[PDB]
Amino acid sequence: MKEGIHPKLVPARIICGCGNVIETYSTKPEIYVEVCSKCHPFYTGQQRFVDTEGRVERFQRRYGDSYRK
Amino acid sequence: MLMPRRMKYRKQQRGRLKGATKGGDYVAFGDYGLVALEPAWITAQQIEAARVAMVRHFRRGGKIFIRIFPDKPYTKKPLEVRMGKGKGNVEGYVAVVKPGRVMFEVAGVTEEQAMEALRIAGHKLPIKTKIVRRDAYDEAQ
Amino acid sequence: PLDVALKRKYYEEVRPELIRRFGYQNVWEVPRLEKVVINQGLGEAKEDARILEKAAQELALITGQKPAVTRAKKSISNFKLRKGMPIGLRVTLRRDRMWIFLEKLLNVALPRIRDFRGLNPNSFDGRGNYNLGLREQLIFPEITYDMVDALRGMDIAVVTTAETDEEARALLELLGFPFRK
Amino acid sequence: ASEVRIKLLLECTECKRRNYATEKNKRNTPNKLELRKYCPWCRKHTVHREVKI
Amino acid sequence: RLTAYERRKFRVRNRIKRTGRLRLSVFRSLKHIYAQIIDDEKGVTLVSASSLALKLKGNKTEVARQVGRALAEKALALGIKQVAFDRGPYKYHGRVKALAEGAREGGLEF
Amino acid sequence: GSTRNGRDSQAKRLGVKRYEGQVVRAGNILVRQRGTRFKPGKNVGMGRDFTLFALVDGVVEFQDRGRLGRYVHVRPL
RNA sequence: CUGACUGGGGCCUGUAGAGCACUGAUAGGGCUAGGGGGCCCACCAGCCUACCAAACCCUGUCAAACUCCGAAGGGUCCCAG
RNA sequence: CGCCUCCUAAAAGGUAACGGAGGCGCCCAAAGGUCCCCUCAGGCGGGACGGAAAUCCGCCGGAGAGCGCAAGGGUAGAAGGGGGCCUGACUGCGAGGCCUGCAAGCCGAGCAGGGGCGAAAGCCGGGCCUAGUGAACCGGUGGUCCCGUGUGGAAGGGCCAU
RNA sequence: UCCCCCGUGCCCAUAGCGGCGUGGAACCACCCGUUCCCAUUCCGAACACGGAAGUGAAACGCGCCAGCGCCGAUGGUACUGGGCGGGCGACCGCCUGGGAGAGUAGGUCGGUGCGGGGGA
Ligand SMILES: [Mg+2]
Ligand SMILES: [Mg+2]
Ligand SMILES: [Mg+2]
Ligand SMILES: [Mg+2]
Ligand SMILES: [Mg+2]
Ligand SMILES: [Mg+2]
Ligand SMILES: [Mg+2]
Ligand SMILES: [Mg+2]
Ligand SMILES: [Mg+2]
Ligand SMILES: [Mg+2]
Ligand SMILES: [Mg+2]
Ligand SMILES: [Mg+2]
Ligand SMILES: [Mg+2]
Ligand SMILES: [Mg+2]
Ligand SMILES: [Mg+2]
Ligand SMILES: [Mg+2]
Ligand SMILES: [Mg+2]
Ligand SMILES: [Mg+2]
Ligand SMILES: [Mg+2]
Ligand SMILES: [Mg+2]
Ligand SMILES: [Mg+2]
Ligand SMILES: [Mg+2]
Ligand SMILES: [Mg+2]
Ligand SMILES: [Mg+2]
Ligand SMILES: [Mg+2]
Ligand SMILES: [Mg+2]
Ligand SMILES: [Mg+2]
Ligand SMILES: [Mg+2]
Ligand SMILES: [Mg+2]
Ligand SMILES: [Mg+2]
Ligand SMILES: [Mg+2]
Ligand SMILES: [Mg+2]
Ligand SMILES: [Mg+2]
Ligand SMILES: [Mg+2]
Ligand SMILES: [Mg+2]
Ligand SMILES: [Mg+2]
Ligand SMILES: [Mg+2]
Ligand SMILES: [Mg+2]
Ligand SMILES: [Mg+2]
Ligand SMILES: [Mg+2]
Ligand SMILES: [Mg+2]
Ligand SMILES: [Mg+2]
Ligand SMILES: [Mg+2]
Ligand SMILES: [Mg+2]
Ligand SMILES: [Mg+2]
Ligand SMILES: [Mg+2]
Ligand SMILES: [Mg+2]
Ligand SMILES: [Mg+2]
Ligand SMILES: [Mg+2]
Ligand SMILES: [Mg+2]
Ligand SMILES: [Mg+2]
Ligand SMILES: [Mg+2]
Ligand SMILES: [Mg+2]
Ligand SMILES: [Mg+2]
Ligand SMILES: [Mg+2]
Ligand SMILES: [Mg+2]
Ligand SMILES: [Mg+2]
Ligand SMILES: [Mg+2]
Ligand SMILES: [Mg+2]
Ligand SMILES: [Mg+2]
Ligand SMILES: [Mg+2]
Ligand SMILES: [Mg+2]
Ligand SMILES: [Mg+2]
Ligand SMILES: [Mg+2]
Ligand SMILES: [Mg+2]
Ligand SMILES: [Mg+2]
Ligand SMILES: [Mg+2]
Ligand SMILES: [Mg+2]
Ligand SMILES: [Mg+2]
Ligand SMILES: [Mg+2]
Ligand SMILES: [Mg+2]
Ligand SMILES: [Mg+2]
Ligand SMILES: [Mg+2]
Ligand SMILES: [Mg+2]
Ligand SMILES: [Mg+2]
Ligand SMILES: [Mg+2]
Ligand SMILES: [Mg+2]
Ligand SMILES: [Mg+2]
Ligand SMILES: [Mg+2]
Ligand SMILES: [Mg+2]
Ligand SMILES: [Mg+2]
Ligand SMILES: [Mg+2]
Ligand SMILES: [Mg+2]
Ligand SMILES: [Mg+2]
Ligand SMILES: [Mg+2]
Ligand SMILES: [Mg+2]
Ligand SMILES: [Mg+2]
Ligand SMILES: [Mg+2]
Ligand SMILES: [Mg+2]
Ligand SMILES: [Mg+2]
Ligand SMILES: [Mg+2]
Ligand SMILES: [Mg+2]
Ligand SMILES: [Mg+2]
Ligand SMILES: [Mg+2]
Ligand SMILES: [Mg+2]
Ligand SMILES: [Mg+2]
Ligand SMILES: [Mg+2]
Ligand SMILES: [Mg+2]
Ligand SMILES: [Zn+2]
Ligand SMILES: [Zn+2]
Repeated sequence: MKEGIHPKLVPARIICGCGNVIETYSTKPEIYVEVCSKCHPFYTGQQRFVDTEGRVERFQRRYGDSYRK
Repeated sequence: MLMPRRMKYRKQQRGRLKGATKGGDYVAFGDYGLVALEPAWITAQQIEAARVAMVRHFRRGGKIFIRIFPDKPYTKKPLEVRMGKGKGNVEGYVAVVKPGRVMFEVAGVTEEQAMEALRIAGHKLPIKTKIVRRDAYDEAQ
Repeated sequence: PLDVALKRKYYEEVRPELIRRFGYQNVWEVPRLEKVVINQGLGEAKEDARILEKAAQELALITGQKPAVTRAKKSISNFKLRKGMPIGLRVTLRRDRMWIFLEKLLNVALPRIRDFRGLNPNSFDGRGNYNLGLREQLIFPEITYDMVDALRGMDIAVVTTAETDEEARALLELLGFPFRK
Repeated sequence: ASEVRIKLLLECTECKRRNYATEKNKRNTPNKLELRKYCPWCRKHTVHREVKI
Repeated sequence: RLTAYERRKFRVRNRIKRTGRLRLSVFRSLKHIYAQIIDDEKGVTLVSASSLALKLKGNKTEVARQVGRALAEKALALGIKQVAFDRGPYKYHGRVKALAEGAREGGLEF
Repeated sequence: GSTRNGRDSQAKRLGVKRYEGQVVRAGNILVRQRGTRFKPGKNVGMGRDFTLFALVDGVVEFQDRGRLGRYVHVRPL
């Protein structure tokens, strides 16, 4: 590389919210991030976050069976 | 009626009518043909009159293939002006046609019909004509 | 050369799995990363404030490498383009730096993408290369809210020695590129 | 040559003689020309300057 | 469809042949470096020298220089003095420069 | 009625001035041309307007090298 | 003795003719972006056209200012009558 | 109404008409010299804002792009594109030719002086080329120091440049 | 003097595109590195240096195949120098000498010079 135009890369630890620490390289030695691949829903199996719904609708109301036959 | 949609030049020098046709001498699409026996500039109007008469003979039916095209612009000086002051205005378009050329073909029609339409068409053209039918000689070209 | 986790992962985990999966007869036939070429189509700096030294800075923080300028091949009316105008950046990452970039793209950047539902399965070149676009540079661990004047995305070309898409999906997937379908 | 593309002489700065006539555009090149030229008088190259024709 | 290398080679070689001198052409492989002085009028090589042929050693640059020297010596032995340097697709630098400089010490005129 | 045409330029008397086998002296113009229809060959110069001319006394010879173009040489006497 | 003219030999040329590879023109068909129109719809997509029709392809052509070709001749130099 | 390019023009040159079509009367301090490097248009596929077309990646793609402006010829084995150093956009000449009624117009190796670029071979006396122009007379300005009406000056002129 | 390779030319596509096969001892390349010389409008991709673990995957070389590309008769004709006729014309014919283009048959997956390095 040409001298004097490039930000030096040094060993660098990125600290995610799941409490993961990544040993990589950056122009900054230590980084805090809110999320990473280790804890991200799309990555992590299929963590169905807040909606483990099973839809739930629409047949599935069931309040109830009390109308006569 | 037939004229170029566009051209590189508005007026063409006149040129000559020597020789037999360069190509276009064998039947190539239909069954019967009208071939030119003598050279001429065939005008767009003359062509259109041949065509119209042919469809008129068929009433409904047949296919007419027109094989000559009027791309030569024809120039004429305004009436009564003297010689000079530049070339005349384009007044129409012609197809240069030499002896041997198949100018028109017909298909999809009886023999007596193809003969007659081509004859009537012939009467619209300012040259002598020959009707022909497709041969093996045509097919081998 | 640097020991970087992803580089190692390639030699150790990915090389073999690939040879298994396609039965290569020669070590050089197995798919390699050639180059990652990052581009900023920009041109919001055409006349305006062609101080996109701010972006060149941002890009150089992300890659550890200073981009070079791209200028218009021809003049363009409707986009307002005088020929020779500075309208983009491009940084060609190779070797160690390419790996480091990807390492963090894969670990950190892509995760931070809004409503991320996986990389596009169909963005495959058809000769075994892959392309994907970002909308913002706040995706990278190095660029904080504090430092940015305005949201700008980028184009990422990842170039591979594989002859076919089918092989490239494999290399890129094994390496850890998350695909939606 | 035009009102803006003018003619001009170049002068040996050492011997003060005008040795070359040439032209320039004064909108694109408002500063007086300076060029190294051979001075036939001083018999060597000399910086020459635009001087009014 | 030519390559930068094929164009570059042509572009320099054409300019050299135009002067009509004997052409000192240099080939530089990853390991070796060869040189022939060619008469393009006759399409004939007159004198040769190679690291490969001289079974030479180690540092590529030093080797280059040696083949340069070797070239000159067989050359003046044949009456050749003047010649034009064909750097081919190679920048005039490094091994090639070294080859040139040696042929120069050896008394070859260019 | 008039014409917007009417003009043309002087003819330039271009073409080959000395054909193969012809004896020439140094400086003799051999070809007058626009661009390089013939290229300078052995003992032949090219002026700024592509004019081919003899560099030495000798005899003219033409050469057709296919995709390489056509060439005028002067072979010494 | 160099001349007109002629014999041999080299070099130069882009016409006649022809061709369509370029620039343009061109009938018909095929294939097929783009519109017109008709089903079906405004949840945005579909479907069908004996309609006009781009590029491309095939058959068949056209040109002073087109040429992938290309004569007969012509010009010029050398030897000779 | 002069000049350039094409056609007419009959395959050397030349060739008319109030014949068919277009252009010039500028420009560039780099758009010039040299060294080094680079190669196009267009098609398909891929890519945030981004579209027929901005920038990026891939494959095909000999030249259909570029070359300041008309046209033609030429041209990537560069005349095109980028950069470094530069002013040869020289001064004194000039073998030999092209063209040609004259006068003009054009090309030009080479020697000398002092330079530029290059390691060198070498290239450079403007510009890929063909238009962008105007004889003489009269006069202006800078230089030269050649003439100076008995003599020394001066007036005024010659000469070189413009 | 034959065979392979490395340079460098000549003929200027019968030499090209595409498909298939083949070669690493030698040579060539890719290759391993980027301290050093040198270098990227960013990038050791290129250019450049120092190397020698690997591989002929890419490139290159050498073979094979006629789908494309390219080359291409013979015959006949167009046209024509010269010499003659005919037609009121547009135009048309004869003699002598020359003779295409298209197309058909067919050919082609190069030939060869110089010098190096290796083998018989
Ligand atoms: Mg007439
Ligand atoms: Mg009439
Ligand atoms: Mg008329
Ligand atoms: Mg008239
Ligand atoms: Mg008229
Ligand atoms: Mg009429
Ligand atoms: Mg006809
Ligand atoms: Mg009649
Ligand atoms: Mg035919
Ligand atoms: Mg895909
Ligand atoms: Mg690939
Ligand atoms: Mg951030
Ligand atoms: Mg001057
Ligand atoms: Mg008028
Ligand atoms: Mg006229
Ligand atoms: Mg004239
Ligand atoms: Mg004239
Ligand atoms: Mg003319
Ligand atoms: Mg000629
Ligand atoms: Mg010159
Ligand atoms: Mg020039
Ligand atoms: Mg010959
Ligand atoms: Mg010769
Ligand atoms: Mg006699
Ligand atoms: Mg004589
Ligand atoms: Mg005579
Ligand atoms: Mg004779
Ligand atoms: Mg004709
Ligand atoms: Mg055509
Ligand atoms: Mg055809
Ligand atoms: Mg005609
Ligand atoms: Mg013509
Ligand atoms: Mg013609
Ligand atoms: Mg003759
Ligand atoms: Mg002759
Ligand atoms: Mg005699
Ligand atoms: Mg004038
Ligand atoms: Mg003429
Ligand atoms: Mg002519
Ligand atoms: Mg002529
Ligand atoms: Mg003639
Ligand atoms: Mg003449
Ligand atoms: Mg008039
Ligand atoms: Mg005018
Ligand atoms: Mg510059
Ligand atoms: Mg230039
Ligand atoms: Mg420069
Ligand atoms: Mg492109
Ligand atoms: Mg696209
Ligand atoms: Mg988009
Ligand atoms: Mg786009
Ligand atoms: Mg062009
Ligand atoms: Mg213009
Ligand atoms: Mg200096
Ligand atoms: Mg003279
Ligand atoms: Mg004269
Ligand atoms: Mg010098
Ligand atoms: Mg000198
Ligand atoms: Mg120097
Ligand atoms: Mg000179
Ligand atoms: Mg220029
Ligand atoms: Mg000019
Ligand atoms: Mg002049
Ligand atoms: Mg007077
Ligand atoms: Mg007067
Ligand atoms: Mg006076
Ligand atoms: Mg006195
Ligand atoms: Mg005195
Ligand atoms: Mg007195
Ligand atoms: Mg006194
Ligand atoms: Mg006195
Ligand atoms: Mg005094
Ligand atoms: Mg005085
Ligand atoms: Mg005075
Ligand atoms: Mg004077
Ligand atoms: Mg070889
Ligand atoms: Mg060879
Ligand atoms: Mg030879
Ligand atoms: Mg193998
Ligand atoms: Mg192979
Ligand atoms: Mg090996
Ligand atoms: Mg082995
Ligand atoms: Mg270092
Ligand atoms: Mg060291
Ligand atoms: Mg490397
Ligand atoms: Mg190693
Ligand atoms: Mg291989
Ligand atoms: Mg190579
Ligand atoms: Mg043929
Ligand atoms: Mg024959
Ligand atoms: Mg005959
Ligand atoms: Mg006759
Ligand atoms: Mg005959
Ligand atoms: Mg012919
Ligand atoms: Mg033939
Ligand atoms: Mg065979
Ligand atoms: Mg072949
Ligand atoms: Mg050999
Ligand atoms: Zn995490
Ligand atoms: Zn001076």
